[PDB]
Amino acid sequence: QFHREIGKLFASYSNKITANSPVQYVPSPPTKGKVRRALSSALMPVWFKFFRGPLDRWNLAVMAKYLRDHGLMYDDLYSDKEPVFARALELLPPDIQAARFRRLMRGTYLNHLRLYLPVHEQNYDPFIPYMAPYVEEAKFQLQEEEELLGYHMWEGVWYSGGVTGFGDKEPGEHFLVALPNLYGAGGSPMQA
Amino acid sequence: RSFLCKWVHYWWVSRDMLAAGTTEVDLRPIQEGMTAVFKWRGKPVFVRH
Amino acid sequence: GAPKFERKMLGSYPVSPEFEMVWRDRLTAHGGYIQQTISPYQLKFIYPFWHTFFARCWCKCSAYAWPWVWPGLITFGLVKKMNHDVEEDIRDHYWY
Amino acid sequence: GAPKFERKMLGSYPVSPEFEMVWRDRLTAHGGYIQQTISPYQLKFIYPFWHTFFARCWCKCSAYAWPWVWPGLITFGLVKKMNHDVEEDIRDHYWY
Amino acid sequence: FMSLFRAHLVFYRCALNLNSSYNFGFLVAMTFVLQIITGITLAFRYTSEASCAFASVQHLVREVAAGWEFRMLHATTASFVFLCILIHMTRGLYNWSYSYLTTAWMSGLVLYLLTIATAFLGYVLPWGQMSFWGATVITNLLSPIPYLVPWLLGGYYVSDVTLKRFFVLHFILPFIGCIIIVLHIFYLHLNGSSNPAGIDTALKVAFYPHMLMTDAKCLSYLIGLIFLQAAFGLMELSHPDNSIPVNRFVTPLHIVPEWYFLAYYAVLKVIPSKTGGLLVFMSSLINLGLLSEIRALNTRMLIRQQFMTRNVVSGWVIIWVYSMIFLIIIGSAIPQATYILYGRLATILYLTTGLVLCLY
Amino acid sequence: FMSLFRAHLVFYRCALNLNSSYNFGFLVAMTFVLQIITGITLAFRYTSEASCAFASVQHLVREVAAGWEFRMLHATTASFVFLCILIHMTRGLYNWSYSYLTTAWMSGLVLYLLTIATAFLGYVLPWGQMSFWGATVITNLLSPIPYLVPWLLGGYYVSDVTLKRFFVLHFILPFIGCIIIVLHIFYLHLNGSSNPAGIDTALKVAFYPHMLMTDAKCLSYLIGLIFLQAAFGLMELSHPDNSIPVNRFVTPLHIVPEWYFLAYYAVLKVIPSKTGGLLVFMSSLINLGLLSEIRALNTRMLIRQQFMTRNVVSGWVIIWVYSMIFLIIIGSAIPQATYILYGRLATILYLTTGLVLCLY
Amino acid sequence: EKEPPHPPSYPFWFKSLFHSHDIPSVRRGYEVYRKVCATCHSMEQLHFRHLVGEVLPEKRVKQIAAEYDVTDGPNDQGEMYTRPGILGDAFPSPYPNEEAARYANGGAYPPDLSLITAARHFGPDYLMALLGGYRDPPEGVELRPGLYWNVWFPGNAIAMPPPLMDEMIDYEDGTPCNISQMSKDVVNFLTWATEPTADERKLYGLKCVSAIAIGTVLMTLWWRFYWAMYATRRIDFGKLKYL
Ligand SMILES: CCCCCCCCCCCCCCCCCC(=O)OC[C@H](COP(=O)([O-])OCC(O)COP(=O)([O-])OC[C@@H](COC(=O)CCCCCCCCCCCCCCCCC)OC(=O)CCCCCCCCCCCCCCCCC)OC(=O)CCCCCCCCCCCCCCCCC
Ligand SMILES: CCCCCCCCCCCCCCCCCC(=O)OC[C@H](COP(=O)([O-])OCC(O)COP(=O)([O-])OC[C@@H](COC(=O)CCCCCCCCCCCCCCCCC)OC(=O)CCCCCCCCCCCCCCCCC)OC(=O)CCCCCCCCCCCCCCCCC
Ligand SMILES: CCCCCCCCCCCCCCCCCC(=O)OC[C@H](COP(=O)([O-])OCC(O)COP(=O)([O-])OC[C@@H](COC(=O)CCCCCCCCCCCCCCCCC)OC(=O)CCCCCCCCCCCCCCCCC)OC(=O)CCCCCCCCCCCCCCCCC
Ligand code: HEC
Ligand code: HEM
Ligand code: HEM
Ligand code: HEM
Ligand code: HEM
Ligand SMILES: COc1cc2[nH]c(C)c(-c3ccc(Oc4ccc(OC(F)(F)F)cc4)cc3)c(=O)c2cc1Cl
Ligand SMILES: COc1cc2[nH]c(C)c(-c3ccc(Oc4ccc(OC(F)(F)F)cc4)cc3)c(=O)c2cc1Cl
Ligand SMILES: O=C1C(O)=C([C@H]2CC[C@H](c3ccc(Cl)cc3)CC2)C(=O)c2ccccc21
Ligand SMILES: O=C1C(O)=C([C@H]2CC[C@H](c3ccc(Cl)cc3)CC2)C(=O)c2ccccc21
Repeated sequence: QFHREIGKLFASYSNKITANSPVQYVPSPPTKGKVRRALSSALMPVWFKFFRGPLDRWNLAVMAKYLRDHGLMYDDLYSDKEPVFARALELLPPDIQAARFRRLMRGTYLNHLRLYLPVHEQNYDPFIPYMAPYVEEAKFQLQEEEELLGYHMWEGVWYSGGVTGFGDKEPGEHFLVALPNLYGAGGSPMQA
Repeated sequence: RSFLCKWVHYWWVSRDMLAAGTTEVDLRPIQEGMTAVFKWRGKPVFVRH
Repeated sequence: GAPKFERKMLGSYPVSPEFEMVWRDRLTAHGGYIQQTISPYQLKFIYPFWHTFFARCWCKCSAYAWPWVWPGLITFGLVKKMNHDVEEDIRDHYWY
Repeated sequence: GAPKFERKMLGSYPVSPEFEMVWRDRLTAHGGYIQQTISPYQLKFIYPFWHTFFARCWCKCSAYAWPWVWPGLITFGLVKKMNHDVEEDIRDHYWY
Repeated sequence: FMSLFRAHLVFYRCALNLNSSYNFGFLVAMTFVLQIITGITLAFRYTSEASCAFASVQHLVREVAAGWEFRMLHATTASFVFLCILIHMTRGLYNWSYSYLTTAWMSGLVLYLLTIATAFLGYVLPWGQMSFWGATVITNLLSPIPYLVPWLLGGYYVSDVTLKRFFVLHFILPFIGCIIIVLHIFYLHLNGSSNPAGIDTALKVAFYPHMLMTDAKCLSYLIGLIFLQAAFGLMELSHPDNSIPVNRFVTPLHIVPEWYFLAYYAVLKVIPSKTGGLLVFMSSLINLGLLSEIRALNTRMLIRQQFMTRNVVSGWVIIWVYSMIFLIIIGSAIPQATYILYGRLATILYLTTGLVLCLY
Repeated sequence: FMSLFRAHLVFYRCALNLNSSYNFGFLVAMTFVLQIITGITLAFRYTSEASCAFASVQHLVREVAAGWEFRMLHATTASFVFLCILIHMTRGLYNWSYSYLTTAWMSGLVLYLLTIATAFLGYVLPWGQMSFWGATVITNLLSPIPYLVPWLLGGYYVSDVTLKRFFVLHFILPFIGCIIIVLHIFYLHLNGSSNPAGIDTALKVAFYPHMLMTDAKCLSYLIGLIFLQAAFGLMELSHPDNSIPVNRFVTPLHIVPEWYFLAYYAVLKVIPSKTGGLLVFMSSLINLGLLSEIRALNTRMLIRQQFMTRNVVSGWVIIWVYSMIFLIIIGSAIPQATYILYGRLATILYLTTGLVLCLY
Repeated sequence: EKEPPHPPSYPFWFKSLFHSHDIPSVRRGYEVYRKVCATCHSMEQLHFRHLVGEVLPEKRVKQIAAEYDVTDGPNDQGEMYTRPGILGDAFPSPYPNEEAARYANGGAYPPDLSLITAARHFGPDYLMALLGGYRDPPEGVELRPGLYWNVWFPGNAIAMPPPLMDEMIDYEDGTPCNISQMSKDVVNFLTWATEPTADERKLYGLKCVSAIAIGTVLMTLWWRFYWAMYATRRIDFGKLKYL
């Protein structure tokens, strides 16, 4: 019985992994092996003074000036085409949300005109992390759904309801389900 | 309009054809009751005695 | 496209087909705003471009200096040195 | 298609696209009805055809006699008479 | 596009009593697709030069693997295209389909015109005697307007230039066909098909299981018959005289177009004035077009039942069919006074019985 | 289909700050439509025979009214097709458009492959020395598999059969192009375009009045420039050596492909193993494909701003562009050790800077 | 192999953007071609039809064509014959096939000149340089018989003998004959013969480009007309500032 035997293989491996579980926080093992840690530690005094130092300083200068020209913050660079950030934006309070909207409007207009702001308008720190408390919550909420619902490749009915059947939940987002109607006036999913 | 005129003109007959020419025929060898046929400007011509 | 919490409408009138793309990309005006526009028949429209020319040109040229020109100069250098190497080769290999 | 007073539905669930044609042609069952069907795996399916052959064939052939055959016979007649006329012409005109 | 596929070819609901006579549309479409495949694979080895086109077609048959098969399938499937179209037209004359399928009927007529044009362009490409002299005749027939004929020819007479542009046009037109077919089906499914009984009924049934199998059955028969005729040659569908190289100064001694063109030919034999000739075609096609709005030509409310079963009066469509067959017969024969006389009789019948369809 | 026209090309709402760099798609589409018109009207007089193709192209120029104009427009618009495509690609490498326009980017790549194939097939049809020997080279390049090359050729060597099928294929491919363009635009408008600033903004504005006029302006410029180069010949875009009839036993003494193929040529000059050659093309195209799912190759959340303005570090796309231009330069020159050495330097740069795009 | 040198740019009248061909030079070049270069080369694409109205008057062109015997047929007996050339005939050629041409020219093939300036780099400047290019061999080089040294031909060794000689031909307008003059005139003639539609092409070009540029100005104005209404817009948040 092939399937039950390979079951046995999988089960024993999982039990090994289970038996080694800690019961409390334990610091992660380093990201680099001891050889590379040694080599980096040896070459630090030259590499950081001549190359890495100036690279990491020039980078922040470039970023800051570009953000100040337009009056953006750093966390204004993230999109809502990203599910986690979409959730984070859903969880925002009114004031932060309104200010973000305003800054994005102004940045669009300024990049259209290609005119610098006066230097007295540029006196602020652009790298404040104002989205962090919300991104962490979004990550939690979207991780639990994977754990509790996404753990298997579920089976569906194909090309029915406007969805392909392989997992989508919004109609006509893929080519083989384009053009839902041939007559009439159509409609929108949001008005069902 | 210039574009359409050029495109129309491009379907017209070429500059090598010209359809010009003339020919002559000797009539000594013909016999009574016979019809001879000749070639002229792309078409056939009958000569009958 | 837009997140589902932005493209949720307040009205309930059916969206006409010719407006599809308009309401797929709906966004909320958080805080509201006020706008003013003048008809283009009552505006100057070639003087505003030249009036702001120097500022715009300074900005554009400043932005492109390091990223586009400096590697360009290096590449031009490399071409000149390649020409040197070739014009020396062609004599070494074939001239007595 | 159907008149608007027939294609008005009782339900209110959104018609899925793959069912478009189904509900454009909706019709009411005035008075209701009862129907029974047997799975084709539990029916004879070549004996019922031959069992009713003679009736079906009588009907079909009866229906087509006058409309198709009688003009056919007249046309066949005309062809035969045309052949007669030609075979007489060809001698009158060219035989001494 | 899958959802549309399911809506129109799987869940679409028909009437229970649709018999074989409603399967011939599908059939003409299939002959179109098939003719397109063989077309494209013939184009890969054809030569569009007046000096050598003929030998180019002979090379396929003689020196190429399976060369003969594609040429003969392409040649024979044309006849089936036209036969299926004529059955398909006559069905809807018989039923008075055009009563409510107005725009579908118009689209149909346009498709038939496209098909005539496509076939005739094809008929010139093998470049034999019949091809050259047929092209000469039809180009002279549309002469009434100055310079249009040398322009469309490309030249003062049928030429290699003419062959080149005929080849390109014959390439292109079928695909325009396909587009118009989509338009056709749009108008059709906007309304819904008619019954043979010409009543409105709620006893509908879905397409996929019941009617799809009948389509498939007829498809088997048609593929069968095409291969039978193609491989063994039972009928002399095409005359032998296209087997002779072209000569620009000598006609062939006997002339017979392809069968689907004979009736037209008959007219050109019997009407004295050439313009009268052309006007007969124009008039008959206009009359067919006029049927699209027959409901307006009278104030009596119309029905689709023509009560032609058991009827000693028969019907105008049947007289039309028999007149057309008679015209094919006369088309085929030599020009002689008696053939012309019965020709004129048949022509008058053919014209009158078309005019009279509007007089309910 | 009018309602769709209005939804997508009139009421569609863009961002206020879309400058000219977002107008080049429209431009490549227009060069496609234009190239199709001139194509079809060239086909009406072209001859697909190895014995006489060359003189067939010369006849258009010498003896046909406006004959020269269509050939030269067709020849010159190809260069603009490729120039506009390269600008259009580099814009989206610069912006990291592929971050969220995943399937659009894939479709783009397929369209570029189609265009390469179409152009190269076209390049053989005038049938000069460069055409014959180019076909020989590229057919030998795809040799690894038995019998595939004599099959695709049709023959043991480049032949009239090869010309016939190249002509038919060059006829067909552009229209497949068009279909894939519709697919492209579907994926695009599913998402919505990016800004030059790479932010999300509500300051949108409709298309018809503002952006349509910019499209029109650039269109005027392009039509201008095409006609300038076509009528006066400012640049030697095409080498003279296709002006010589073919000889099957003698190569031309100096060889230069069309400019849009020179970089590829450079690679074939400098890599020793022929299979290594072919694998470089395959690998680079696979790398470009891999960018479609760059969000998955790392767990840091991604942004579209590459902060390349005022940046002394520049960016990998700029190094890619300069490496590619350097490869074009070396492509053009004779085979000599020093050119090969700097070739290999440039090749390593071109490969590495493509690999490295994934390493954020 | 080596990179060949590049010729100098000569000021031929045509290589300006507003200039046509220079027809007297074309007449003289045609005369040179007939008297000299047509001994071994061919122009299979040219017919006498091409010369009337563009270069020469019709009457003279008919008289030129009459100088040649041209083959035609078959006749009633299926034999071929020769007749005087007519305006509709192509230029004659000195050899019946490439093999005979090679047999007469020590193995090398004299190319057909119907497109010669479009089939070489730098076209007429290259041809002008080539006709000047014959010189004695350098130290350390010797060429086998029937081969010549030319400083502009690639690889420097060429099969064509020195081409030109003073007063080897004569002109009807009165111009003096010398190898430089003959070079200029024959290069002019061959450049014309490479594409007789040149002047038509350029004169049409001028109108097209001018009108299109005027277009471009108008469309630029129309585009800015709409740019300005949104470039100058005001948007306020919270309360109204200005009016
Ligand atoms: C037009 C179409 C026609 C209409 C009908 C539709 C046709 C499609 C039928 C074929 C599908 C059969 C397989 C059924 C799977 C069911 C699984 C399930 O429960 O569903 C949920 C499951 C998704 O749920 P989920 O797991 O929650 O989603 C998370 C993600 O999947 C992410 O998960 P992850 O990241 O955790 O990774 C998971 C991944 C882990 O595995 C890997 O990633 C392995 C990677 C190794 C690399 C090797 C390549 C692997 C792909 C194999 C391809 C071979 C097939 C082709 C064979 C050709 C034979 C000639 O798992 C798999 O890859 C397992 C599934 C792989 C199957 C793919 C091939 C199936 C085809 C079998 C029939 C072949 C005949 C074709 C004939 C020729 C014509 C095509 O479904 C899938 O994953 C779908 C898999 C199948 C692909 C989609 C079908 C295509 C539809 C579009 C049509 C395109 C046609 C283009 C032609 C156009 C013509 C004009
Ligand atoms: C059987 C018919 C076959 C039709 C074929 C048509 C031609 C197709 C050509 C293209 C190819 C397509 C392929 C598919 C064809 C269709 C297949 C099919 O499914 O047929 C269904 C067909 C009928 O199905 P259905 O459900 O009754 O159809 C509904 C009805 O139409 C009833 O519909 P409705 O009641 O709703 O009426 C609507 C109306 C709608 O109107 C129409 O559709 C009218 C259309 C008329 C045609 C108009 C266009 C004409 C254009 C000109 C064409 C010129 C061609 C020239 C050809 C010349 C050839 C020489 O239709 C009618 O009114 C039709 C009735 C017409 C009655 C005519 C009566 C004529 C009597 C003649 C008597 C002759 C006596 C001769 C005596 C001689 C004595 C010496 O049934 C069968 O065929 C059954 C299968 C039989 C298989 C037998 C196989 C035997 C093999 C034996 C082998 C032996 C070997 C021996 C070896 C021995 C070794 C030792
Ligand atoms: C002016 C530009 C023109 C572009 C043309 C492109 C080529 C087109 C070819 C195909 C044909 C298409 C036709 C339409 C073209 C577009 C037309 C248009 O609307 O242009 C808008 C253009 C720019 O508009 P925009 O809104 O600023 O555009 C946004 C920007 O791109 C800013 O966008 P962003 O900020 O969002 O950035 C996004 C990013 C996105 O990334 C990209 O798009 C990158 C694309 C790069 C190209 C990649 C592909 C390359 C493939 C290889 C190609 C090889 C070709 C080889 C050719 C060889 C030729 C020899 O773009 C960039 O980063 C671009 C910045 C690049 C900076 C490079 C700096 C280089 C400095 C060079 C200095 C040289 C000094 C030499 C000193 C010599 C001393 C001896 O504006 C104009 O052209 C204004 C009109 C000017 C008209 C002047 C007419 C004067 C006529 C005078 C006649 C005189 C007659 C005298 C007679 C006298 C009688 C006495
Ligand atoms: C027979 C004596 C010839 C006369 C008279 C002319 N040409 Fe010729 N030409 C001849 C030969 C045998 C060759 C082959 C040279 C070789 O190396 O194979 C040529 C070649 C040319 C070329 C080709 C130059 C190149 O770079 O390939 C040209 C452009 C050319 N000839 C021009 C030319 C002109 C203008 C003449 C009249 C002044 C002329 N030739 C006369 C044989 C003979
Ligand atoms: C409805 C579709 C079509 C019809 C009705 C049709 C009809 C015909 C006909 C009647 C012939 C005459 C063949 C002969 O006399 O032997 C022919 C020949 C030909 N057709 Fe078509 N055709 C169609 C589609 C196509 C297509 C799509 C192509 C190419 C893309 C094509 C290419 C050709 C060629 C090359 C020939 C020449 C055959 C030969 O020379 O032997 N056809 N066609
Ligand atoms: C390429 C040519 C054609 C194709 C592919 C085609 C296809 C079809 C198809 C698939 C159908 C539905 C099923 C069927 O009836 O078989 C149909 C129905 C119909 N067609 Fe056609 N057809 C063509 C030509 C024509 C022509 C020439 C006419 C009229 C002159 C016509 C008129 C009609 C009508 C009236 C119907 C519906 C009849 C009814 O519902 O009662 N079609 N066609
Ligand atoms: C994106 C679309 C197209 C591109 C990029 C393209 C490209 C080219 C190129 C580069 C040439 C070489 C011309 C020369 O070297 O002088 C050519 C020639 C040609 N093309 Fe296309 N083409 C396209 C579409 C078409 C279409 C749609 C057709 C016909 C339906 C066509 C028919 C021809 C013909 C007949 C030639 C021969 C030109 C000659 O012999 O002088 N092309 N094409
Ligand atoms: C025939 C070839 C092509 C046509 C007709 C075409 C057409 C278009 C059009 C009309 C647009 C929207 C307006 C614009 O961006 O100009 C667009 C956007 C786009 N195209 Fe193409 N394109 C072609 C080739 C390509 C290629 C080769 C690629 C990538 C390798 C590509 C990738 C993209 C992307 C990423 C966008 C959207 C960028 C953004 O929204 O930020 N396309 N294309
Ligand atoms: C016996 O009774 C019937 C038979 C019938 N058979 C068929 C084949 C159809 C049909 C045809 C096409 C179609 O959609 C298409 C349009 C155009 C295309 O394009 C092209 F060119 F055909 F491929 C393809 C596909 C959808 C449906 C019918 O409606 C139909 C109706 C009745 Cl009452
Ligand atoms: C400057 O910024 C932009 C410029 C833009 N320009 C254009 C031209 C479009 C566009 C293209 C095609 C289209 O629909 C069509 C698809 C395919 C067809 O088929 C074919 F082959 F092109 F004709 C035709 C039509 C609808 C819209 C854009 O979206 C667009 C978007 C932005 Cl942001
Ligand atoms: O005399 C004719 C002749 O009259 C036609 C005719 C047949 C009908 C055709 C036709 C008429 C009307 C339409 Cl809508 C379509 C085709 C036109 C050519 C031929 O096909 C033909 C072929 C070869 C030699 C001679 C002849
Ligand atoms: O030696 C070559 C050569 O190497 C190519 C090459 C150029 C690159 C081409 C190419 C490479 C890759 C792609 Cl994806 C597309 C085209 C293939 C032919 C030519 O085009 C050529 C033309 C005429 C004579 C010789 C030659």
